[PDB]
Amino acid sequence: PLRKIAIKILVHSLFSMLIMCTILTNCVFMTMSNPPDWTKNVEYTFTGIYTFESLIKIIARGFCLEDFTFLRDPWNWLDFTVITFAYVTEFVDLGNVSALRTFRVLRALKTISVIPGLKTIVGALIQSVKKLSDVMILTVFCLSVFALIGLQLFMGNLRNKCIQWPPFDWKSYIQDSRYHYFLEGFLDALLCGNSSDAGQCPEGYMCVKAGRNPNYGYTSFDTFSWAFLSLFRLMTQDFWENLYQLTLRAAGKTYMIFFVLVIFLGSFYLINLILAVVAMAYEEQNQATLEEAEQDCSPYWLKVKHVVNLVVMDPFVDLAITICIVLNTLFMAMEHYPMTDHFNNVLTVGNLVFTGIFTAEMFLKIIAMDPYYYFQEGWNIFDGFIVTLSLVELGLANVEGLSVLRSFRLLRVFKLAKSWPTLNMLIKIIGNSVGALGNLTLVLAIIVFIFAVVGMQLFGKSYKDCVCKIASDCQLPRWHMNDFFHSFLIVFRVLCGEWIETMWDCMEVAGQAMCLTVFMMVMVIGNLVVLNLFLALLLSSFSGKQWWNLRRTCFRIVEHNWFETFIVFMILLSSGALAFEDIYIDQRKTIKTMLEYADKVFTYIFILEMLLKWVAYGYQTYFTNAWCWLDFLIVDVSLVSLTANALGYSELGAIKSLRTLRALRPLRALSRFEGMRVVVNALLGAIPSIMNVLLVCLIFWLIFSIMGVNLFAGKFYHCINTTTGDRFDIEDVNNHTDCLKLIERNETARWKNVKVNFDNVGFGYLSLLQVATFKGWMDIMYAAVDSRNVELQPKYEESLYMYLYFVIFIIFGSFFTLNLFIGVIIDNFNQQKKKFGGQDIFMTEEQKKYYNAMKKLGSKKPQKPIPRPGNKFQGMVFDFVTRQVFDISIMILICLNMVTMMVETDDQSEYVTTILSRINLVFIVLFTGECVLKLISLRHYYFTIGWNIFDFVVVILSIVGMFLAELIEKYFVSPTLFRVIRLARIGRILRLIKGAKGIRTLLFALMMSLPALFNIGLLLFLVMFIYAIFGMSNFAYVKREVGIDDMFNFETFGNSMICLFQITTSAGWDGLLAPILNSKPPDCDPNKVNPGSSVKGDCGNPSVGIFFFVSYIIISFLVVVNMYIAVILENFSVATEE
Amino acid sequence: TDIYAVNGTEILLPCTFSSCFGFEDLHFRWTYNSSDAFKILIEGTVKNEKSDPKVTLKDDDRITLVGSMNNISIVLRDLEFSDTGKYTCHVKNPKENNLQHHATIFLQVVD
Ligand SMILES: COCC(CCO[C@H]1CC[C@@]2(C)C(=CC[C@H]3[C@@H]4C[C@@H]5O[C@]6(CC[C@@H](C)CO6)[C@@H](C)[C@@H]5[C@@]4(C)CC[C@@H]32)C1)COC
Ligand SMILES: *[C@@H]1O[C@H](CO)[C@@H](O)[C@H](O)[C@H]1NC(C)=O
Ligand SMILES: *[C@@H]1O[C@H](CO)[C@@H](O)[C@H](O)[C@H]1NC(C)=O
Ligand SMILES: *[C@@H]1O[C@H](CO)[C@@H](O)[C@H](O)[C@H]1NC(C)=O
Ligand SMILES: *[C@@H]1O[C@H](CO)[C@@H](O)[C@H](O)[C@H]1NC(C)=O
Repeated sequence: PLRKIAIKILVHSLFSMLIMCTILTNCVFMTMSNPPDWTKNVEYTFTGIYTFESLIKIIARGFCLEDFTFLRDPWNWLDFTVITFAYVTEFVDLGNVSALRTFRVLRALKTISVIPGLKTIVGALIQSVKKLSDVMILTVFCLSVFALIGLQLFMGNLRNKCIQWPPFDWKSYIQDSRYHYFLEGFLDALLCGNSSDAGQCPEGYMCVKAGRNPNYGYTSFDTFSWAFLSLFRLMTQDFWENLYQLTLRAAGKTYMIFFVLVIFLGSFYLINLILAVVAMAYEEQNQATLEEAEQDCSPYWLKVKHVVNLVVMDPFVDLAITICIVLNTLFMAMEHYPMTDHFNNVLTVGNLVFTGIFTAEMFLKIIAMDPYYYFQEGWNIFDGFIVTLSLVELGLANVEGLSVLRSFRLLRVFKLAKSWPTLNMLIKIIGNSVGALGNLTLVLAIIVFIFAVVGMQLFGKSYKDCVCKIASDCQLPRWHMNDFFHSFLIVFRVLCGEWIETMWDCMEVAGQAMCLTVFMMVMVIGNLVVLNLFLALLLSSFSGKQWWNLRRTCFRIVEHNWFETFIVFMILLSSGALAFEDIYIDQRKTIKTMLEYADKVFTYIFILEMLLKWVAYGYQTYFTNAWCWLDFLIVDVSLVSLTANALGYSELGAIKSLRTLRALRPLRALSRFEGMRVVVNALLGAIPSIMNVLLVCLIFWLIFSIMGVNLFAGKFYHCINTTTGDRFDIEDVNNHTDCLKLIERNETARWKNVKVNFDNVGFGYLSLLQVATFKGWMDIMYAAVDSRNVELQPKYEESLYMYLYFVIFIIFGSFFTLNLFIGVIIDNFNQQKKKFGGQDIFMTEEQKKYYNAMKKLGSKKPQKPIPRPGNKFQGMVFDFVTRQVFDISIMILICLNMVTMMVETDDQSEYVTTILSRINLVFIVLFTGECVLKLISLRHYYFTIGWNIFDFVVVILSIVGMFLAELIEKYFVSPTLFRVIRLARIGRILRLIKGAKGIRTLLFALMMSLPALFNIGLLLFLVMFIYAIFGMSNFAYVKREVGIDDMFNFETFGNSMICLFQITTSAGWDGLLAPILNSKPPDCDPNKVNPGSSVKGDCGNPSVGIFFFVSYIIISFLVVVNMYIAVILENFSVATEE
Repeated sequence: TDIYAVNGTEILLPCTFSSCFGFEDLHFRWTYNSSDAFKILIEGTVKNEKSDPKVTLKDDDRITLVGSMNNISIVLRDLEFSDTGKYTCHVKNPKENNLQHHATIFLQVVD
């Protein structure tokens, strides 16, 4: 009766399903922004349902007064909390203004409770997060050390502005930001610098450090905490190029060494270690799970189907189907924008013909297997779906913007999965996504929903109540959290890695602490779940007396030791002689002619060496070597230009472009150094599988490219008034004819294109690369979301939901394709490492033996290196100082010194500076006492282990650094040199690695990965050199648009190498390609007298620019993936071997 | 919301605004609406967030500004039954192209 009824309903699936549907419906309700009146009483019913649930539960676990009710389950705590808050808020007042509304989304976390199969997933996520302790300690230590470095170096440098002059006075004429230079609508106060190789300034604009900071005041290298924020954003390479530029524009180009260091240390090694530890945990997790699991109608219908059945099984008819699919692919891939009906006719006719033959083959083949006796293979169902939908969309011709059904015929390309096995692998993974890994991606979707509503409740009203703080026309920005869709788009962006540009706008409108906590929690939890899902899909899918006498002599010559060394010396010098071809080369006349003579001397000596190789080797032994062919090709290209400049064909359409073929000259060093030859062999040994998979990725991107051509490619055009680069509203101009009505009225409206669009399938392949690399997708999406209609003016967010197209692509074509690529890479590298039988590729033949001796240097420990100080007061001193208490006290002391080093701050008083200098002097004296005393307790060696040696070194350096602090005020003075020399005290902080046994192991794995990364770094440097000379020959005169300015361009070798290093991480290449894609007026001026040269024209060729940048993106991507693997395969072999 | 006051007494009708980052040249207006009448009761300007309101129109001598928060509340004294009706405070920020209408107060004067 009383308790009987209660306990029965509780454990029935019907009640659980009821609660689950209520939970989901309430999830869908909380999605709204301003729920109307009735929604209220809906929430009342929801509270009543949850009350009845908890009532059943308490009557079940606490019936007839037994001492308490249901409390051991952590989720029951959550349920109790939410119902408590619900019926505590019901009480009339809990603040009025209301801040507790965010707490209600906790009822949407109750999902994880009932969804059968999610508690294990969350508990297994936590178990994978447990392993990251030491790596977190390491990454915060390194972030702090480098933050101190950037603090001391760039102390207040980020405030450097460019003040003008006026028409007793100070500290009020350096503010107001009206006397500062604003570079044409940038709202940020262009930076400057006193030093040379720093940011220059216009006429009458001196450099004085005075103002807020870059961005909004959140970017600076003073007040430690901000340096930690900035170096954390540098760790994730999140718009890091902007720091790199703003810093080199204020502190000087020579500080790019610090950025190379930061990047290569933090942005690479920390991420590699995080990923290796997460993967290590995941791998053993599944290994343990496996191990634990280890212990007259019908008669005549048959008569007519008789003959048709005995037609289609034997011939190549379902191969004709294959070729028909492949040809329909090409027919639908020939679509573009313009087109002349003499082409659209062929298009529609071929489309109808293909639809026809396919549905005919369907209706014929269907009666050979009996309907119902035909819908059993799986592929037949899909074929039927396609054919049906094709026939349906055919005779409709009404869908306004819903013409997507023209792309539903594109799915039939998946029918190739019958023969094509790698596309079958891709389908396998994209289906496992919702299969064995359906609950984990459900957890991920829940988390994205929770975050998208949490941010929308916390910060939602603020984005509208203080718009004018982040705005120009007091309207919502492109990304915000006012409603659920944009709030979900921001969480997705943050999951993509772009978490800072919106974090500034969050903090500016809703308080620093609240946005910091939410955004850090988001970019930690969500990225951890995404990485766990990635690894889950990955690790489960693949689970003559003189004639002969002279040959001897020249053979002795070519194999002599001096000859190859002299030839590689000549190669290095002839390669260096290319770097001096700046714009100023026509302004020297003393090095120009010497370089001209050297260009011929090198050509002749490289001809003589090729002739000697011919003679001493013979054509058969010569032409069967790849490297000799590579070398002979370059000497051939040089000979062509030499005969051209010697016979009389001086300047032509070809010989002028053959001088740029000299840029390939550095390739002659690849066959000389083992470091680059080994890497080239390792890439050429694994390129075929990469090709095989690239085919699948290219077809899968062709699908999305045709989709984008169908949805876009004609709506990216817009008229802007050229005076300000603005957008012509729909109230003013509606479409093409109105803008051509304006231009005819002698107005200034530009009917302009985006220049990175979907107009063809080629431009589609390029837009998709920017969207999949997350560099440049902003303008693409702002033009695609405003895509009103072809030939119609685009309006601000009218076709708003097209964001889902790019979201779907970023999922499929970027997550899953990369998963497949990593899988096949693991497979082929496994096969490789198995065939070699040996180990450690990417290493030369002498680096391997130096690697072997360090592997022994890593596994050992000292034993009693301390006889005694015999018999003196030194005996009791040794008794006192050797103990563990003194060793741990010194570490606490070093930690305290690190704390008093964190208190430094730009623009502090003299009082604070004085007391800080004094306490640092006391610390120096205390550590000096430490060491000198330690020299009396161990006064026979003191110098066995390297740690006390490093202490000796840092103590000496600190004593020096303090001893000349008075030399700066009496002899040779330089402040920028003082900032650099004072950095020697940070070496004291580096003694913290002595005791934390475990962070030392990771740095030892670093030491292990150094020699294998050195070779790849040399090869990347060589590729960077070649591309730098190519850009300095081609791109060195382009217009100075968004991406190329007076500081970062291709004019000299310096600027070119610092732009190439920026692109090396694929960062900001969309802005560098943006000026090159210009071709003709009214964009450029192809006839420009531009000084210091005979060359004329102010922008480059789009074809060569696209080839350059895409070629470099792909090559650098391959090179950095092999660096990633060279770090990870060593990370694995040190944690499995311990 | 609603508000009940006794004939012959006084009543404070509240209006507070807040600004996330201050303002310049704010304009305000209180209105009265009944079934057959509309009145502009008081209008004024506030130069910035550090200034007191300046009244530029007052059409009833029984109305006074309360004085300062970001406050343009008014007190209406010597209430009569004909004062029953709807009172609304409107705040305009020309520079932000912003206009806020605060919730209408229905004042019921009673015997
Ligand atoms: C099956 O047995 C093989 C076993 C090791 C197999 O475990 C693998 C688990 C995944 C893991 C950690 C492995 C190697 C490359 C790793 C990738 C390098 C890529 O680098 C990135 C970063 C840079 C971007 C350009 C894209 O690629 C990451 C996304 C990619 C990456 C971090 C994803 C995770 C990969 C090892 C060997 O045992 C001795
Ligand atoms: C730059 O130089 C000017 C004068 O040459 C000086 O007044 C100013 O303080 C300097 N600023 C910095 C940051 O060096
Ligand atoms: C373009 O903008 C300028 C100033 O921003 C404006 O004066 C001009 O009228 C605009 N173009 C047209 C066609 O109105
Ligand atoms: C463009 O819009 C105007 C608006 O009235 C209309 O008259 C005109 O026909 C439209 N032209 C096209 C090609 O859409
Ligand atoms: C507009 O420009 C054309 C050519 O630049 C010129 O001939 C014409 O006089 C100008 N004015 C008008 C009203 O067409």
